Amino acid sequence: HADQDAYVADVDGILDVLRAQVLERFQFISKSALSLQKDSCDRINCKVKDEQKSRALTIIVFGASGDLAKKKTFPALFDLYCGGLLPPEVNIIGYARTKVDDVEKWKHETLMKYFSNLSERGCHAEDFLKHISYFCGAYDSVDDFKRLDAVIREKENAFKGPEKGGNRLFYLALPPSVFASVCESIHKGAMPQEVGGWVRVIIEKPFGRDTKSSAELSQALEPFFDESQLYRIDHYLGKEMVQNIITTRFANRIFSAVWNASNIACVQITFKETIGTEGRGGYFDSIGIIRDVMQNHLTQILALLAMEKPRSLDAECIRDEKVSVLKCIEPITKENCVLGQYTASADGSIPGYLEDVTVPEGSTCPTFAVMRLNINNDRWAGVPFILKAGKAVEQKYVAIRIQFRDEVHPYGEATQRNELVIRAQPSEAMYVKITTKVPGGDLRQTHQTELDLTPDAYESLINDALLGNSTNFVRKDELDVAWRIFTPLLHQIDSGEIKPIPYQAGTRGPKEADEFIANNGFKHQ
Amino acid sequence: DAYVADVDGILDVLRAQVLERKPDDIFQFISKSALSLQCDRINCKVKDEQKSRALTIIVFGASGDLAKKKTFPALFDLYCGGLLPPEVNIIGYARTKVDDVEKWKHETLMKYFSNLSERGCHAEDFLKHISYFCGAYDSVDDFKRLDAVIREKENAFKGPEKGGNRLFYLALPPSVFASVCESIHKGAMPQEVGGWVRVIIEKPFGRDTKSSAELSQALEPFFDESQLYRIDHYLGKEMVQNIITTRFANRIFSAVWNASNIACVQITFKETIGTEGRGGYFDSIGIIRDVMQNHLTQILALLAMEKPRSLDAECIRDEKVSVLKCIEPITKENCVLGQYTASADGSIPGYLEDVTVPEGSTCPTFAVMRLNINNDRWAGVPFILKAGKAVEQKYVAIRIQFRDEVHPYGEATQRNELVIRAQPSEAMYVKITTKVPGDLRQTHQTELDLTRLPDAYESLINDALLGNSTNFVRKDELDVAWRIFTPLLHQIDSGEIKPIPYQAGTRGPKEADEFIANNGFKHQ
Ligand SMILES: N[C@@H]1[C@@H](O)[C@H](O)[C@@H](COP(=O)(O)O)O[C@@H]1O
Repeated sequence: HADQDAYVADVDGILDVLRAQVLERFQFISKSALSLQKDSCDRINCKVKDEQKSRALTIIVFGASGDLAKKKTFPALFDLYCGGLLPPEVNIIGYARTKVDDVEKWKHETLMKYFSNLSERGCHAEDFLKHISYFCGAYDSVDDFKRLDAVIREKENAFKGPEKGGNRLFYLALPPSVFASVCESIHKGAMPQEVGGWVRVIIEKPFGRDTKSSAELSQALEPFFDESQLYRIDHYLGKEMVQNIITTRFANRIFSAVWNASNIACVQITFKETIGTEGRGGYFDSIGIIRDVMQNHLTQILALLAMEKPRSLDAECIRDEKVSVLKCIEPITKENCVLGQYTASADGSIPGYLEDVTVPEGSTCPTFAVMRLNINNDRWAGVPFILKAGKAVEQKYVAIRIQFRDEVHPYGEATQRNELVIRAQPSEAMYVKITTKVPGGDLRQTHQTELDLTPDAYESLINDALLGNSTNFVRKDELDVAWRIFTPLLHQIDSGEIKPIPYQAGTRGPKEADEFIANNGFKHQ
Repeated sequence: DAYVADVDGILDVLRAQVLERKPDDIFQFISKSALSLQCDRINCKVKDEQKSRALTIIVFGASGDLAKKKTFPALFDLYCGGLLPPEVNIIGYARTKVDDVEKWKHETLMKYFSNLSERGCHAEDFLKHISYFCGAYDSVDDFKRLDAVIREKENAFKGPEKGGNRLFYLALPPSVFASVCESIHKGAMPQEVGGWVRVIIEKPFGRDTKSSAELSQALEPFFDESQLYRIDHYLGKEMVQNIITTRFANRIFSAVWNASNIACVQITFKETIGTEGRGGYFDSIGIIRDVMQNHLTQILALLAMEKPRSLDAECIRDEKVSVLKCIEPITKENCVLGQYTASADGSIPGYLEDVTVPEGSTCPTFAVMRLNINNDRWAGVPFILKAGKAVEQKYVAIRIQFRDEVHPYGEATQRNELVIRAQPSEAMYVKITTKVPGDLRQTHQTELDLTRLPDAYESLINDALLGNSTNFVRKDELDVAWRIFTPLLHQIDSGEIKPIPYQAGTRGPKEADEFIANNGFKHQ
C-alpha cells in the first residue's frame, strides 16, 4: 500500500520539522506538536581516518596459534594492512597458551606461511610482521591479563601522537566455552586506560545451537560488554552485498515502491557450495546445514532485505529494523522444510557424507535444506520467502532472487515476470530482468533484457569493527529472535519428525526440493 | 563541542512508538508520548491525632527478606511522603546479636531503599528513627526489656498526649505468631495512660479451614479484630476505590451490576517470574493458597458484595463476608491446573529443575477455576479466578464482560466490557460500540477511560496506622474464604486433578483458555 509508506513518510516529515525547530533549544516537543497541528608491489597508501590516526590502537588476537587465527584472522589483518586500512602505528598481539622462545620464527612459521603470497602483497609481509608480538598466557588467570595490560600500556605510551590512552580490539579466535572466562578476565584486568580509548570484542560462532544455549552465552557476556562493544562476526556477510540490498532499495523511489506484497510474487535466498564436509564431521555433524549457515547467515540477509525503512543509516537504527522484521516471522514448521544429505558423486570422485571417520555411522545430519518462511506484516503477508542452503551441490552460488508479479495485461506472452537478482558468489552482480521493445514493427515484438545496476567479506567486517560500525553484526536481541524462528524446527528434526532425502554429490539436491520451491510460488524463467 | 544530538535519539523513540501503535493523529500522540517520557524538606501531611501522641513501629524479623526488602523500604517511602508522624520511632526486632547497629542499618536496610533522588537525601535522617533490638520471640522478659526501651522513647515525647501508640509488624513465619502475640500481651502492651495496640500479621493464614481457624483461636485471646490486621500486600487502595465508587456512586453502573446484564467476570493475576530457586517453599503452598484463596477472593468479595449500609470499614467487611457465604465450594471439575517448564531462553528453569523441589511434585504454579455465587444478584454468572507464575506478562485485572445485544446490530456490535487493571499500571475503562462519522452498521469499538502516591503495600501500612481495616481480611471472612477452597485443595492433594505442563513465558496450558471460553467468555 502507498498509504503504508506515506504514513511512515509523514511521521518522519513531522519528526523532521520538530528537528529544525528544536535546533533553537521533551517539554518543547509536546508544545511544538500541537502547534504544527494548526497549519606492481607498491607503497601502501593510507586510507585511514583522522580519529583512527589520533589515538593508539592494539589488536589482541586470542587463540593466535589456532587454525582460525593463523589461517584466517592474521591473513585478513595482513590484507587490510596491504589495503592501507590499519592505522600506521597499529600494534598486534597474538595471545596463546604455548611458551615460545624464538618469537620471530613463530611469526614466520605459524603466521607468514598463510599470508597471501600474491604479486602486489608478498613484498609487504615482513613490513607487517614488525607490528606483531607474541604473548604467552592462559585464558583465566587474572595475573596473565595484568601482565598483558602492562605490555599494551607500554606500546600505547610509546605512540607518537596527540591523544593519550589506547583503543583496544580484543579478537576471540577461541572455542565459545572460553568466551566468558576471557571476557571477565579482560574486564577485571585489561580494559583501556581511563584517559581514553574504546574497547571492542569480536567473538566467533557458534553463538549457541538453540534459543536456550544462545541466551546463556549472551547472559554470560553481558556483565562485561554491552552491545556497543560486543561484535558477533559472520565471516560470509560482506559490505558489497549489504549495500546492494539497502542502498538500491532505500535510496530509490522506484525500487522502494515495489518492495512489497502488492508487487512481489516470491523471494529466494540461496547459498550453494560444491565442496562437501569431508573430515569436518567433528564440527558439522552436531551443527547441521541449518545452524551452520541458515539461522545465522541467511537470516541476517533476509532481515536486511525484508526490514522496514530506518529513519537513518545509523547502525543501531538499522539493527532496530532487523529485529522488528524478524519478530514478524512465524517459527518455521516441519511442513515447510525439505532436508537432504549427500551421498557419493555418481562419478565416484566425491565420497558421501556418512563416508567419513569424523562422522558417526547412521547420522541423519542434513547437508541440504530448503524452507519456506512466512513474514506476517502489512508489507509481506502472503509472500513466500524461500531459504535454500546445501553442500556438495552442482555449483558455487550465493544470491537473492526476487520475482515480481506478472503483468498479464496487455502484453500476455510478449512479457514475463520482472526479476531482481543480487548475487555475491561466485562474483558480485546485481541486475533486473525487464521486457523492452525491439527496434523493427509491432508492439508485441518484445525482448528480455538485463539492466546491470552494478578487502573480502571477512576483511570488510574486521574493518567495520575497527570503525565502530555494527550494522552487519547480529545484536543480542536480534540473535534471540532468530533462534526462536528456528529452534522448534531444529527440535522436530532432532526428534526425527522429518528426515533428509539422499542426493548424490554434484546434483542440485533432492528433486523434492525443486518441487517444493515450484509449489511455493516460483516460476521458471 | 556539544554536538550530542540525543534529540535524534529520542525522536527515534517517538518514531518507534508512533509506528508500533499507528495513531490517526500523529501530533497529539507525539505530545502524550513526550510528556509521558518525563532535594526538599519533607512536608508533613499527617493528621491531628497522629501528631498528638508517641508512635512506635516494631518490625519483628527485621533482618529477614520480607522486612529488609519490603517492610522497611515501604516505611522509608511513607517517611519521605510525610505520612509518618515527625517523632516516629521504628524498632527492628531480631534474634541475632549485632556488634554495630549503625552498620546493620546501612548494610541490611539502607541497601534496599529507593535510590530515587528526592528520597536518597533522606535516608540518613530516616535511619535516626530506627533502633535495633535483639531478643527471642517467646520470652516474656525480652518483651519487658523491649517495653522499657519503648517507654523510654514514649516518655520523652514532646507533644501533648501521654503514653504511646504501638504497631507490631510480625514479619515472621506464622508458627511463631501466637508466642509473639502472647509475649506482647504480657510484656509490652501500650501504657495504661494511653495508646492503642495494632498487630499486622503476614500470610499464610493457615493452609485450610482447620489450620486457619486454629490459628485464629490462638490469637484472639490477645488481639481482637479491631487490633488485628491480616495484610494482603497486593490489595491497593486505588483498585478498591475503582471497585466500590464507580459502581455504588453511579446509577448507570449500579443498574448493570448483576446477573441480568453480565455474561462473565474474570479476576486475573499474572507474573512473568518463576519461583526463583525458592521452589521448595512454594511446593508446600501452591498457587491456590498463595494468591487465590487470599488475594483474588478479597477482590471477588469487593466486586460482588451487596451495597454496604455505609462506607465504614466494618460495614464493607460485613458485606464481604455476606457474599462469600453465598459461594459454593469449588469443584475439581471447575479447576484447571498447570506447572511451568523451562522458558525458551532458559532464563526461567523449569519448576521441577529446582533441586529443592522434590521429585514427583504436582504442585500447581498456575490455576484457573470457576466459582458460583448463589444469590439473587449473581445466580448463573461465572466468576473466573486465574493466577499464574512464569506466564507471558505481569498483569492484574478484573474483566467484566456484559451480555451481547444480538439485535439489532448483530455482528456490527460485540459485548461491552468493564476493565479495572492494577498491573502493570492502573487503568479503568469501558469498551462499548459507537458510530463512526461518515452506515448505521458501520461501527467502532472504543475504550472510555474513567481514569508518587503510595504504592499498594504502603497504602495498607498507612491504613493500619490510621485504623482503617477495610482492605484487611476479618476473622469470620477468612473462615468462609477457607470453606470455599478447602474441598478442592483436598482433592488436589489426593491427586484427583493433575497439573498440565506449560512452557514458562507462554499463556499457560491450552486447556485453561478453553475452560474460560467454555464458561461464558467470548474473545473480542
Ligand atoms: N554478502 C555476502 C557475500 O559477500 C558472501 O560472499 C556470500 C557468502 O559466500 P562466501 O561463504 O563465499 O563468503 O554471502 C554473503 O551474504
